[PDB]
Amino acid sequence: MRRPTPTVYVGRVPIGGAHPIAVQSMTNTPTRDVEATTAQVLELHRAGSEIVRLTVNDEEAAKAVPEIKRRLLAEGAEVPLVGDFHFNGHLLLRKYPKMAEALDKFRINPGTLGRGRHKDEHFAEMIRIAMDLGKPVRIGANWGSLDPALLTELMDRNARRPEPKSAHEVVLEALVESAVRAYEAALEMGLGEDKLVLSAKVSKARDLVWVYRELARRTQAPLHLGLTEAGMGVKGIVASAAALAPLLLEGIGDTIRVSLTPAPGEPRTKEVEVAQEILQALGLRAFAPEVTSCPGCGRTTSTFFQELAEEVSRRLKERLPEWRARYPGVEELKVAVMGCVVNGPGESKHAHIGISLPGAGEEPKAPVYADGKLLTILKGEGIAEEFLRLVEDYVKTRFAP
Amino acid sequence: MRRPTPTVYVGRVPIGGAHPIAVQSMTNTPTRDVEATTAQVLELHRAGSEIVRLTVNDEEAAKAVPEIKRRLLAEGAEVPLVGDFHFNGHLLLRKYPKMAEALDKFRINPGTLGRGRHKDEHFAEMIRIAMDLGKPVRIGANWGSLDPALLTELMDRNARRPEPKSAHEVVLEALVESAVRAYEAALEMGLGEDKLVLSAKVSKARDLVWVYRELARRTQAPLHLGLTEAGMGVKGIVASAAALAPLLLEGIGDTIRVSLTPAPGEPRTKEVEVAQEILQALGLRAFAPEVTSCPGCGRTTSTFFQELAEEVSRRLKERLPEWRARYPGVEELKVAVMGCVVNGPGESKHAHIGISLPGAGEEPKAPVYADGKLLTILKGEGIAEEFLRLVEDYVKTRFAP
Ligand SMILES: C/C(=C\COP(=O)(O)OP(=O)(O)O)CO
Ligand SMILES: C/C(=C\COP(=O)(O)OP(=O)(O)O)CO
Ligand code: SF4
Ligand code: SF4
Repeated sequence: MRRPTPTVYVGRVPIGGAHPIAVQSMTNTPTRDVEATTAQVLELHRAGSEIVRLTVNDEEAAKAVPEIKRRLLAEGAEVPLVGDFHFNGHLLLRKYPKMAEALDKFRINPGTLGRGRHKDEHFAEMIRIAMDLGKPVRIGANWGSLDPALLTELMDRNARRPEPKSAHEVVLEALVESAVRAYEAALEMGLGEDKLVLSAKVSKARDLVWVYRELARRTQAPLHLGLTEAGMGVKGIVASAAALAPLLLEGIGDTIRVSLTPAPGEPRTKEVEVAQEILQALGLRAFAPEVTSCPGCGRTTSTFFQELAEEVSRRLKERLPEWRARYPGVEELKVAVMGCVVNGPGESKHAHIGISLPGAGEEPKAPVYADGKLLTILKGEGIAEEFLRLVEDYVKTRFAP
Repeated sequence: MRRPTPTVYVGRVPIGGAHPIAVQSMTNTPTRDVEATTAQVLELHRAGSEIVRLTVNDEEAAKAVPEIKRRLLAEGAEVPLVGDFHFNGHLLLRKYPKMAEALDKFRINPGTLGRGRHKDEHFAEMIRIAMDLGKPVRIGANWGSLDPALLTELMDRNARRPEPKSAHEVVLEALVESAVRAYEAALEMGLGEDKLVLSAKVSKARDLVWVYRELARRTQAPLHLGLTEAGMGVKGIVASAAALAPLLLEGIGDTIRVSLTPAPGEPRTKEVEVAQEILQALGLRAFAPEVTSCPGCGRTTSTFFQELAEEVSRRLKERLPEWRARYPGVEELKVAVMGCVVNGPGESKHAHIGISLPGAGEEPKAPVYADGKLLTILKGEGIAEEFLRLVEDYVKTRFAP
């Protein structure tokens, strides 16, 4: 189902229909703070952020970028950097060529280029710089910063229709048009199709789906997909997954970013985890072993089952660094931990390896299945440690080099 | 887009294409423990569980059900109860008619009815009881308990094809067929279309989408949609949202349950919250005011912004019980809290009411927008309390009776 697109290299990372969907994120430290920003780029990259964006908002930020890059490279960290430009990107790129060169990609927002005639000139200057330096660009529209002149143009087109659409629908048309027009203008200037990524983000899931279907149809470019301003906590996580899944399953989207608001003191790597979970849930990429477990019900003892499931999950997380190094393919491992005989054996047979605890009315023994067939039956104390040993033995055999 | 279906009443709650998608859940206490189970049904219902399921696994459980029901009614709690039957449902329903009568719905699993010839007789007996008592039934297939005789029949049909499908695909065909055959058999027995709900659950998102598309096509019934055995934590939440969204946006699904494994000590109401968030994220139902907020970046001061967003979210949660009582429609309230001028004003204008903090390079003032236009501009200490007062004033005006 994957939409074909040209490949756009962002540093060493290829983006497009022929490549895995790349996970990205954005820093939240002040870019002028070289120490804090370098540390957080490294943190995000180590969590799985294949590309990292940072705001390049003012001259102090611009002056910091080459140093951040130098420090990354000194540790052998090859993480591509995307500069986020608004209002003054043309001035910062012009004035600070070492910043322009140190970035791996420029983001432009067609709605933050300035007013009237100035918008076209500013756009052209940034595209010129990118062309001169061989850099890729994302043309990223966002409905929080929609070009007002385009909105009026589309509102007038709407008003001439025999059956005008709602104001909200016209906003979405304008957002798509903003990105498409800017894409076509960049191509016309001579920027290559191997240098252009597009996005057009809204904060409501159902709207996002509409928008990206239009962008996918109307353009050839790789698409950067995300639900902007998703918010805090569970709501942010749910909204992000809900918005992305329909599109991802239809084959639309080449890189994703999850726009979560961190709780105070929550690490900025949560968004990377959520991004990875979305792709893995959909069978698009595999990052780490996963545990399938039942909710538990009145058929099982709640504490014991919940404790075991949690213990298995924690052990897999502990073993992963080593495993990733020794056992190619282990990222695909599926482990089941189940509460009773109703679905326990069947679900366990669908995992690589799984355990079915005894629930109410059952003899106190726990079958273990691997590769769809009975492996052993556990009893007594120490079920969890025995099971984890069996998972280790399984991994070493199944994912051996 | 909503798929039309007959209405099935579960107690007082209507399920079907003409009705809101109902949120449901399942208890995890031992059903024999009347006190614990009654308490948890009440807890789940107060969190938003419009229907509550409990396992009816053995005779002690069956004997408890009428008492649970009596205690609910004594508090004026009209929450419909679904009994979850496996292996011995026909015996429990037969032997305990007061249990049969106290339930509002029976769940049958076509894969947990017994072996061979026994399966048909057991199925018929449960359907007979439901018919006698006027109860609705869910015929709920699950791939953890797939009828093995049907699987073999479909594996043989597959093997005759010019291009056989994979074993995994045949499992999914068998699961659909299990539910469809049982549905058709119940209808043929005389159970009404106003008494039959269907489900056919798997634990992988992309598979769920395939299954439910087939069930929706092949049947007329309302559908109970959920991703079974979704697991723990963020993974469970993401997988559930990812699996449900594509279907919900295509108009498929009449009731949902989110199958999360609670962490030890985590309340069983988390699944209800997640269910509600899925429906609200998709614009299908509204349960509570929501906060749209940016991720924050290097343009904003991280702590202050994150703290404000969290404070606003917490206050809305605190005010909701009162608000729900005074201000019809308040569940639809959208509040924005934004980090800087880039997207702050624009996003805030899309909310009912929103605040745009000042970010880097800006004067220290925070515009507030309501109904898409500037309401005021805040400065100094106490921005959060001033803003919350403005949100209160807004609510009282906008959602007045
Ligand atoms: C930093 C920012 C918005 C918040 O990030 P998002 O990643 O949500 O959206 P976008 O940047 O438009 O791709 C600027 O539009
Ligand atoms: C209790 C149980 C499974 C876990 O609940 P689920 O709600 O995940 O699945 P189902 O019951 O099949 O609707 C029995 O199949
Ligand atoms: S496997 Fe058993 S304990 Fe777990 S939710 Fe299913 S029926 Fe309940
Ligand atoms: S509104 Fe401003 S502070 Fe918030 S993420 Fe967007 S650009 Fe950064």
